[PDB]
Amino acid sequence: KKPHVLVIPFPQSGHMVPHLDLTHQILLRGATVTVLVTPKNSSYLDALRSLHSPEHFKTLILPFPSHPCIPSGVESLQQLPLEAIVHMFDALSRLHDPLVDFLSRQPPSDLPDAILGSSFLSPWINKVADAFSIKSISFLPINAHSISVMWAQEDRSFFNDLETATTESYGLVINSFYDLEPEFVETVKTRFLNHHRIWTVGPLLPFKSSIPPAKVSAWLDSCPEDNSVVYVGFGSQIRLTAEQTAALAAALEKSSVRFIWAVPAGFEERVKEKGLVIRGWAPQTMILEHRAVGSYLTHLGWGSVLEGMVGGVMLLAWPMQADHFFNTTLIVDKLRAAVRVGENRDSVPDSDKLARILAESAREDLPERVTLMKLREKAMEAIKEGGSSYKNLDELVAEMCL
Ligand SMILES: O=c1c(O)c(-c2ccc(O)c(O)c2)oc2cc(O)cc(O)c12
Repeated sequence: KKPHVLVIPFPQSGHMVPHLDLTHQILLRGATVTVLVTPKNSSYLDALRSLHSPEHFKTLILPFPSHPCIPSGVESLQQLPLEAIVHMFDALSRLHDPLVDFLSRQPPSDLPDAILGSSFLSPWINKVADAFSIKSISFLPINAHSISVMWAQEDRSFFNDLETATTESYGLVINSFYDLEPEFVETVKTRFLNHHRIWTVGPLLPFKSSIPPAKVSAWLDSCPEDNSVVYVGFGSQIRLTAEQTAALAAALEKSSVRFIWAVPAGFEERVKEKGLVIRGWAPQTMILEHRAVGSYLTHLGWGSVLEGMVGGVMLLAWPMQADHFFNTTLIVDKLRAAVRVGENRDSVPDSDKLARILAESAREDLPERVTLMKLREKAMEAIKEGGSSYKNLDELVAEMCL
């Protein structure tokens, strides 16, 4: 009654983390999965390997194809700039043969009932899925507003093939909920999916280095009032530059509000202690869920959009690349549930007035937050039982057996 799924995550945070958050839901619903990864991408699957026994959860590690345009020993896009994705595509394209090989050396009672790979790797995964007559289901961590804008592009490339392949797969899973953007879910379903199969599953919630995760919780607890502090983070993988940061550090100081800000390193005077600074990894989910945070200053990634939404925080947009502008269009303009605080991928706001209206989001009852809360109620209803996404998780597992 339960399927065997072969998942193929795309090696970058934005794709990788929700992709695995999805494989948890597949397994929670009784499936057994095999995750194909590359040697240094194995750490990702550590937590998932713990929560599920070796009978139901299996790992297929293949050596990363060597590439002249990737520096040696790099296997994910955390490290390269975003413009270097097209070589990560060709590199992993070469993973095709070993997968084909591995699957052929298999008894047909071990061959999976469906492949759940990233849509970015659909071009060759779809070629595998056909050869072995397995259903290819694609995964994207972006909302359907972005997909509808992207697929409708006339010049799509170098993204064209993955968009065509995604359009030709069995169906497509995305990390959104239906009531948020039904117009665009149906756009994609009718206009860009040959078999009109689309599963909305979000918000894919996650399951459970410079400053420990516990000492930061004591810090936050040491702050009433509730929603006092602003969390400022652009994380993996968009990095800043030294002139831009001094504009932000200046904007942060003039505001006189408590903050946290995860990343000389810059600025040179850390010493004004209403806000804390974390080098490297930070426990974002726990920070944002915490009562004391009321605002997120984010590049407006979709994963951050849903994190911030679930965490019930004021969303301050500074879109820079990838889908950030599609999200800005949807969430700030079309939905008036955020507020745009930086213009451009290389914008600088004048620190002084940026400090002004960021502090005005320590009010914090700006009607942006009230708009986003009603959005969150609908997202929560979406994932709890009977909701669009929940029911979609069920039908997706159900359909892989077919
Ligand atoms: O929509 C996306 C997009 O346009 C690009 C992109 C943008 C500018 C470039 O110069 C480039 O090479 C790629 O990347 C992405 C990477 C993701 O993980 C998700 C996305 O949705 C996009």
